[PDB]
Amino acid sequence: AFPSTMMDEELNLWDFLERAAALFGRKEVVSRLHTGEVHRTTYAEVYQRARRLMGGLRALGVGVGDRVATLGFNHFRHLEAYFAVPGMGAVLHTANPRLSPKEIAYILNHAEDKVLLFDPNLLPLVEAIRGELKTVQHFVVMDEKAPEGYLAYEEALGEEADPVRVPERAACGMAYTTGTTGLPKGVVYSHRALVLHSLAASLVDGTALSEKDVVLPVVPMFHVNAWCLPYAATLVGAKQVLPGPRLDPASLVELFDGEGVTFTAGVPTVWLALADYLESTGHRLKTLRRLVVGGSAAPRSLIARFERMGVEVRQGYGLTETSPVVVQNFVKSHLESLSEEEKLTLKAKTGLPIPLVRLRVADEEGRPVPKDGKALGEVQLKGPWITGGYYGNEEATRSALTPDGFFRTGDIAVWDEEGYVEIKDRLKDLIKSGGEWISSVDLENAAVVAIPHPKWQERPLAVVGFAKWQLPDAYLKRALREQYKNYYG
Amino acid sequence: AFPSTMMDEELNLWDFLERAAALFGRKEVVSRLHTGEVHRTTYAEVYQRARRLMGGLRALGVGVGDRVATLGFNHFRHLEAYFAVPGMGAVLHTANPRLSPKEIAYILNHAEDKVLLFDPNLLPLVEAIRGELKTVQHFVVMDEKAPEGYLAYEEALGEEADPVRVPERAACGMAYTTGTTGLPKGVVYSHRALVLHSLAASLVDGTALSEKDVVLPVVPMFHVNAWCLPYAATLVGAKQVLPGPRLDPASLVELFDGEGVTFTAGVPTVWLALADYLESTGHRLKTLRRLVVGGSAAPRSLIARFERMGVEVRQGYGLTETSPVVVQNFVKSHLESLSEEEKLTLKAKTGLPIPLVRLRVADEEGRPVPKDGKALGEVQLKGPWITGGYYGNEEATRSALTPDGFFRTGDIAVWDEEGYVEIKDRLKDLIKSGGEWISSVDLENAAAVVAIPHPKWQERPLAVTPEELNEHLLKAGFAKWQLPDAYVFAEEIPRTRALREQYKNYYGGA
Ligand SMILES: [C][C][C][C][C][C][C][C][C][C][C][C][C]C(=O)O=P([O])([O])O[C][C]1O[C](N2[C]=NC3=C2N=[C]N=C3[N])[C]([O])[C]1[O]
Ligand SMILES: [C][C][C][C][C][C][C][C][C][C][C][C][C]C(=O)O=P([O])([O])O[C][C]1O[C](N2[C]=NC3=C2N=[C]N=C3[N])[C]([O])[C]1[O]
Ligand SMILES: [Mg+2]
Ligand SMILES: [Mg+2]
Repeated sequence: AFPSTMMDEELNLWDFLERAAALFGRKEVVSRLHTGEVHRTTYAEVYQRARRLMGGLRALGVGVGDRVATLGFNHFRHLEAYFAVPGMGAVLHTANPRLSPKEIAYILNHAEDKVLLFDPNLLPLVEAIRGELKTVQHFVVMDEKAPEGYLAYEEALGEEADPVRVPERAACGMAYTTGTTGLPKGVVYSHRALVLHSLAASLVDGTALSEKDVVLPVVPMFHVNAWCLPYAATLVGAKQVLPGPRLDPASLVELFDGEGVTFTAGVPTVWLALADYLESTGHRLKTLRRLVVGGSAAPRSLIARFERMGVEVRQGYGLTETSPVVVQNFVKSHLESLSEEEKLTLKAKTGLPIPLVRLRVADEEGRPVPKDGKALGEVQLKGPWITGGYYGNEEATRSALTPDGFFRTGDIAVWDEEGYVEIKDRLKDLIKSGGEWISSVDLENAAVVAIPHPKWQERPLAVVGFAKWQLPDAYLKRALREQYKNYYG
Repeated sequence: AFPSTMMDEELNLWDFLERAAALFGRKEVVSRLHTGEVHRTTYAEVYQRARRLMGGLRALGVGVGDRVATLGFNHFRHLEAYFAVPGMGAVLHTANPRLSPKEIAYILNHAEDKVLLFDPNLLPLVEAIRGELKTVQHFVVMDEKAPEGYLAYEEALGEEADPVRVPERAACGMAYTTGTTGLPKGVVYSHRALVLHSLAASLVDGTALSEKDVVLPVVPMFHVNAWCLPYAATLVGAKQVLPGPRLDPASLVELFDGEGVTFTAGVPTVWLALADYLESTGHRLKTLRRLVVGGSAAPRSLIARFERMGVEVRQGYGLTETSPVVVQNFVKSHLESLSEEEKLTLKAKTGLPIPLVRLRVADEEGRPVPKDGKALGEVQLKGPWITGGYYGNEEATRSALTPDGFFRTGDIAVWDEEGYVEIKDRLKDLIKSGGEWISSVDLENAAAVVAIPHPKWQERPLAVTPEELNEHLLKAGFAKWQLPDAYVFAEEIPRTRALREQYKNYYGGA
């Protein structure tokens, strides 16, 4: 009816790195490899090599819309791939190496990945599933050297190439979730989604990411793209410290103090081990001011634990299906007058819905439940970075949405007049141990329930093809939980 | 083929207020009206009343794409209009009341505004131009009451209507700039542009806007939508303090302390008057932490004066054509170890290009100039909230764009290796006085008019009896504020910048 005079310019993830090279080219990207060695590079160097990776991947037959998979932890080569793949108009498929060999082979075949990039210490896993893969044409070891039948990352790098421009709604990356019944379900993100997501979650009431920040993603780069942290840190031009597979407290403290980390994010399990170590050694982190916890409900003790040491803890919530951030916790200005007990209770809640997200806690008919912090209902979402369905799964798609088009998280929650959400339960019958999923129904079909654990957050308990961490520790199910609520302490 | 699984949800300005009402509904919106009185409301009330304004405007015939104009200062009703008009799929035309009656009549006729909302103290101006208007059907006074032939705002409110979602690329608002040659040129903003603009400019390295902030936009809601501040403040759920037409230092100080203002934004002229007041009285602001200055190059002394009082000063740059923010100043982490003098100089610079902005300082061929902070070139921009032309003007459109699609600002600047831009000069021949444009060429025709530095205003016209020349200009339709301060005579004007260098310190300007 009335067109605007605004330029039709597309949002693109490559713009984050292109800006980082131009304005903050000298800012560092520090990586700790699997061997323990520390690698140092910069945004300018990462930008140069990411351009070389684009030309290199093109030589291997990667075109627009093609899937390029990764199996690796947090380091600079993974960060180069985080930009090169979406930069050339291809799809970054970050796969989880902690899954079963059968799960990984299924998702690589389902996504029809053309090229696989993986860490040197994950070679045995790749050697094991290689015979099962039907689409991967080139196997690339993220290192200087590669064994026979394998291509080395540094050898794979080609001539510098310009980024390919695509409509912002086009695919940039994809990830499969194991937090469902049956087969893993695929979610395909767009440039538009991840750019908007990076902006809205970086605001002051969110992560408050700044150029002055030194960012350490403890969250794996195969968990919803490390919660988009590497993208958002590049956007602001913050220094990045990538810890690799070593997430033990001594290894982290070393990077925390040595590189002057100011902001970090990870799952509760890792933070509990860190807090335990800091308390036992009487050590205080000299620069860390802000800590984000997600993936699972952060215990009240974990927050108070870190506040005691001068570390601000902010909870965040989301799904593979939501990019992932939809909810972030912060204390409102008028609620600062609350007592320390009441404030801790508020901090222990899930948090407030973030900008550009439409959140509701609703019933079976889709009607919002009372905002009294007591009535239970399902968290339902709507927005530009929330999935509208699944890739190559009609049955999973048609049950993912409500009649009025809201995504169903499968999470039972309450909400109050202040707008705070608080995850209470789960509709989907699953177990989340140390940030990773275990299917109850898949265990039963071989009764199993999720039992609270101090360390992991849930542990399976079987009442009488799977890994050792999936094995139940000890030996109409809505009652079995309330009976053994304190079986694992 | 291989699409994303992401929802096709549009970006809409209405979501800012909807979120504000649902999470921060009790947060206050405080307005000082033209009478001096202080009005208090909340985001929940504003949201409820904005819904009623949508229903009311629809009853007045406002459809999707229709233009609704405003002639008013900063208050709750303008904030309600800021959301209701775009929320119903209409276009909010924020008009500048400081422009000449002929200019206001021209821009209202050009935009084909159907409804006009105006402040009560601006009745004489509206009465003076009413006969010249051709499209305005309803005249709404932003007050409880209205004279015969005029509709009261409170009367205009109808039934609570649900917002209408339009494509994000579609128009949400428009504004005309008098910073060109000839008649004003129109720029049409989209929902997409302003939502992205509000997000990017609100980051820590920008305005760092938060729920806990108390925001006072001194920048008028008719200056590129108060620099998009009222939208961004609603987005974060910050308390809003809207000062109205009274921008004198004493009135502002009362709001700064009385409402606990933490963040504010405005033009240099306003901040110089405030600094003068605080230094003269010995009064110190008890809550102000962050001050933003834009529209003109902030003087080094102005920044130093506020930093001395504990107020952080950050420069920002933009145009009506750019929404407006494209550049924001902040000190880089590794530059914090610089001395007070070096840091102050860095703060005096324009700043760094903000996220989702493609900035370059280029020559006449379109090639980037060396990054030595010396080589001069034109600032050229590309991005989602940068205009790709002007409304209903093909000629102005093609002359404002480079072959490769960059927008030409008409600003001469230098840039360095750290990425800092510094506006040094202007290609366009104009004078910016107190944030408002004066056309030198228009003053020339009616012999030579140049911009000369001024302590208070920013630049002031100078023509190369002084009383004769004034009355001739007044008769040609020029206001008292547009008249050149002084007249200097010569013999020959070098035909085809020298005069500006010859009379640099004629008004003792800095
Ligand atoms: C840009 C940067 C930003 C960042 C910050 C924030 C962070 C936070 C986020 C996190 C998210 C997580 C992810 C995940 O986990 O996903 P998945 O795997 O798919 O899963 C989902 C699930 O889980 C759970 N959760 C989560 N989170 C949480 C939980 N719970 C409780 N709480 C919390 N927080 C649920 O269940 C879901 O569903
Ligand atoms: C939302 C958030 C908010 C933030 C804020 C920031 C600040 C920034 C803003 C400012 C901008 C202004 C705009 C304007 O002014 O427009 P116009 O009127 O159109 O004009 C344009 C012109 O002007 C000038 N400038 C501006 N700014 C500046 C300047 N100069 C120098 N410096 C500075 N800063 C130029 O010339 C342009 O062209
Ligand atoms: Mg999931
Ligand atoms: Mg202009």
